[PDB]
Amino acid sequence: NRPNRLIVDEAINEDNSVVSLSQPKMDELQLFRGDTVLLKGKKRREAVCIVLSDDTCSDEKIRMNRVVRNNLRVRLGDVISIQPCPDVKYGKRIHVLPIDDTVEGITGNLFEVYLKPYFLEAYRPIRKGDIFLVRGGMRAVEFKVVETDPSPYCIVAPDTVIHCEGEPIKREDEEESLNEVGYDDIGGCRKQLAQIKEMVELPLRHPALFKAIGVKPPRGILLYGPPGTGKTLIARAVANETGAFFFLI
Amino acid sequence: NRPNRLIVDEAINEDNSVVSLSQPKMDELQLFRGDTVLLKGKKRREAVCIVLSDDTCSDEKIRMNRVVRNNLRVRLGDVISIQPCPDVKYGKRIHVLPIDDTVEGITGNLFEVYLKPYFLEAYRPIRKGDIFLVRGGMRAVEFKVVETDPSPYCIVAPDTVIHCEGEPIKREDEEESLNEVGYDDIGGCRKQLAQIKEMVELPLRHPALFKAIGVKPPRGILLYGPPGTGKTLIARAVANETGAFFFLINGPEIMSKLAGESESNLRKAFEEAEKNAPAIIFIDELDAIAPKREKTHGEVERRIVSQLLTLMDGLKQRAHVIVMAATNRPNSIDPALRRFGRFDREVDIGIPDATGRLEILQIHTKNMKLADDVDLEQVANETHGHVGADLAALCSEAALQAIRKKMDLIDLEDETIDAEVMNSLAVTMDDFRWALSQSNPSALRETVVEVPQVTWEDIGGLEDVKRELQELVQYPVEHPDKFLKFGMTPSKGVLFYGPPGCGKTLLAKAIANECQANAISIKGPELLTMWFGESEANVREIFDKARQAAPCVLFFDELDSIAKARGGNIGDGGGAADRVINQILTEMDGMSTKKNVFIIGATNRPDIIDPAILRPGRLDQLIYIPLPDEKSRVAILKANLRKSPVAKDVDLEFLAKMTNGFSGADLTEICQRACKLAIRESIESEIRRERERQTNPSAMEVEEDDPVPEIRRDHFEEAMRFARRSVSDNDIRKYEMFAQTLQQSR
Ligand SMILES: Nc1ncnc2c1ncn2[C@@H]1O[C@H](COP(=O)(O)OP(=O)(O)OP(=O)(O)O)[C@@H](O)[C@H]1O
Ligand SMILES: Nc1ncnc2c1ncn2[C@@H]1O[C@H](COP(=O)(O)OP(=O)(O)O)[C@@H](O)[C@H]1O
Ligand SMILES: Nc1ncnc2c1ncn2[C@@H]1O[C@H](COP(=O)(O)OP(=O)(O)O)[C@@H](O)[C@H]1O
Repeated sequence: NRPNRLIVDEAINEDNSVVSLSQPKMDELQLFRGDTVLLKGKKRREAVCIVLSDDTCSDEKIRMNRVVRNNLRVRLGDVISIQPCPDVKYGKRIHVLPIDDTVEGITGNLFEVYLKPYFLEAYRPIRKGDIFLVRGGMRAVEFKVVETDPSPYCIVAPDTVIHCEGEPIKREDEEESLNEVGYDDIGGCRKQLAQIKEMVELPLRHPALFKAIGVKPPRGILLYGPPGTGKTLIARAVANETGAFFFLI
Repeated sequence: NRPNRLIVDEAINEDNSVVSLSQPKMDELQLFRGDTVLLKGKKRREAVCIVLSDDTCSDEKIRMNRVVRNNLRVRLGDVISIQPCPDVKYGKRIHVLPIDDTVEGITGNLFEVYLKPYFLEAYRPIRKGDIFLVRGGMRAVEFKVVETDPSPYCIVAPDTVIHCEGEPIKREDEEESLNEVGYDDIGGCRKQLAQIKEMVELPLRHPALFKAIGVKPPRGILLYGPPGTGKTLIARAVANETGAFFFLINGPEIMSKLAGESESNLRKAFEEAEKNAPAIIFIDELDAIAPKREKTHGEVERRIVSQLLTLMDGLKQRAHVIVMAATNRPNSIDPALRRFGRFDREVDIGIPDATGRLEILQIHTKNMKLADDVDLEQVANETHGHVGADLAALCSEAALQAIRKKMDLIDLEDETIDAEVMNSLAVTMDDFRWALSQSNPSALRETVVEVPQVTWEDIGGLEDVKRELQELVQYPVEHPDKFLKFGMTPSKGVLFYGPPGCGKTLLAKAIANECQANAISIKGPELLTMWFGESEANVREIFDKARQAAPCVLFFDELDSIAKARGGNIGDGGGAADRVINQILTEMDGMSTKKNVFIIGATNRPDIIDPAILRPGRLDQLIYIPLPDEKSRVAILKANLRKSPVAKDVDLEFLAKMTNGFSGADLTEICQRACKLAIRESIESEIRRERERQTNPSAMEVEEDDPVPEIRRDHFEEAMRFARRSVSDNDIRKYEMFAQTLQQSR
């Protein structure tokens, strides 16, 4: 029922900095053309950037650059909460450095060979965590967050200073994406999983709600059984899916 | 001598601003129940309230609740004045304000829902400074009447306005809290609570009084029992209500730190308690600090034990601190701890009975909005193996299931949660059933110590046996003077022998219930467990539990179980004496008759038991429980069928006359058969009725009618065709010849 709760679907503009529109929806929003719209999804990672390079497709499904699925999302069928937040500050500039596929070949400055021809009159309305493709060549290389002089995201400008002293890395970021075990990874304990869910849903998903009442919560759980029955896996999946901070003692 | 002041006492009526008084002292003060009356209180206050006339309260003590005893700044053991107030006034606008942090985490004009019903029709005589309190929606919060448009004290009238505003103000330091635990929070240990009260009232409430005399106080209390039986709750409530400074010494907290650090912490705690005299030192999990001396492996643990011993001895020589301890078993702690002067009196907290479980459930549901179908009597009667905190977890599970059924399914995308939805939550019977069945581990597996619910009416026949047992049990304990007058020591044991199924167990339960005495039934499985495990020492603490529950009926069901496992009639080449039976004999010889702990033994094979247990002074009375005759069988059937609804067409006299030589438990098996056939008939009728009309697609076609709510004579006839003769006639002949050979033997 939430108006800005709408699916996201295929995208065709290979540049991630573009975010779609839906004129019937734009009338609902105040979506203005400029730097940024805050399109909010899962895990707090967003794809914030210039807007309105769409309305080619049908409505009820926002076109968002597929590269903002691995980030900000997982798969199709998801939903975006698009709400404008244009006119960001203009700090120094946003980091410039590649991550994986640039050490393979001539490196030079890692900015003025392949990436420079893209921060042109669209000076990176971004949000740290927006990952995309940008090159001056084979057209498949990532652009990741490394540094942060301004905490909030900004719109870069020339005359600034950048240091590509940083080195491209491994997929620490790709491994980070591959984590957070879930209930789909639990089998053979469906009744036990449901019991754990009904035990830990109220204390974790509703902390203030339970703080309002004066009932005693279940604060001790004894998962006992043969070794290798997924006890730590069950605990990790429950903590990750419910959002509770998991400490592996 | 100036009967204008009066003593304080607790209250059975919980409604605020209400009291109850002796009936004759209504003309003395010369005022009536409805007559609103003002009552004085120190620090220069007086609070007005309604009056009432009762009897249970003495002619010298008032009854009241913690709220007024808080605003009046007075505890029990004190005395105040009183005065009628026929000059009372109708309270106009008298502003109130939510005075606590409890206001935290809430929203809405809760004033309306909490107050308007609370004040409605109550004619609450209210004065300034009132700190009244009201409870709803899983929460309990109060208010203070800050303004009195007419001052100082007035009545409430429905017309009176409420401009309900203000910001939660800060309670001063003078007042206190009701969350602090009190005796109202203790259930299942009423006798134990009274014992603790009579132990700690003089040392704490009267420190200078006891300092005047030179008697030795009880400065060591050993609260032992199963974990979760409210030992720390009992200690906290006793310390808070009596005003003694409570220091929660935790065994893990003590010996969690370094050895020197642990000893320093113990010394600092004892010094602080001595400085805050009168104070209560409570040591839960004392076995952790103080294990058995032969068992404490680490030298650090022994050093900590000795440090605790020295600190408590220093309290004994020069202090005013009462030390309390909690442990699973009294023997688990060091025997040096229980030395005289250190831990003189040990209080067996034990387990709550059906009434105790009911009290605990009522305590835990006091602030819980629960429906009318809860029938906590039925829950408590069903609840077995749950002690204290087990029932607390049961109530918490029921509440959590109700919340997961309501919140997780109702308020998802509508709007943020407010107070209206949470205060509308209600706990149903299904939640309690689910908590009982699926989500409750019963931590109790040892012997039960409670007054059994089986009465004389639950037993059919055996009138002569009933009378003889009533004599042998009640007369020593109900008329001790008569026994002392004659030169005969009362008997402390009786043996029940006869065919199995005649109700020896019920005889013991009924004689325990008639005397209102706890019954500890040690069945044959327990005796065989002690025999096979080669642990005869368990009888020692069994008898200790029986003695601590005085008056108690120590029942030994199937006393011949060990003699039957170790061979039959003649058995092996060995004798009849057994190690567990021997320990029972030793304990009975060591048991004083005055301790009014009666030992009842049931033997289905009296000829195989050792005659040493039949020696005079232990089980000299051999009461024969004969196979029920016609009248006894009729009475047994009447007693059994009182629970199961049976149709009036049943003919109990005829059924008894068919059942020749049938035992009582065989008649209950007769109901098992017939009553179960009735249950199966009802179930099959229900399922066939469900299946028959599902084919017809009729929107309105319901021929609702109960198939049968009772048990007809057809079920009993089918049971007769199924159930057969009770026992072999040879066994009955053996019992009758044993009865004929009650003397001229050995
Ligand atoms: N019930 C299960 N369902 C799916 N995978 C399981 C299950 N139990 C164990 N595994 C898998 O076993 C692997 C190793 O087990 P893991 O390290 O999670 O410990 P664990 O099985 O929880 O151990 P323990 O029983 O000793 O606590 C993991 O890849 C985990 O996914
Ligand atoms: N007899 C009782 N009546 C009411 N509540 C109880 C009782 N026994 C235990 N509880 C509840 O159990 C909780 C913890 O029990 P606790 O006092 O720690 O038991 P123990 O002292 O035996 O360890 C307390 O919050 C208390 O409310
Ligand atoms: N005389 C009786 N009157 C009423 N009920 C009886 C009587 N005798 C036995 N019962 C009930 O029938 C069942 C069978 O009795 P049982 O316990 O075998 O007797 P005993 O304990 O003497 O062996 C018991 O559960 C008991 O509650």
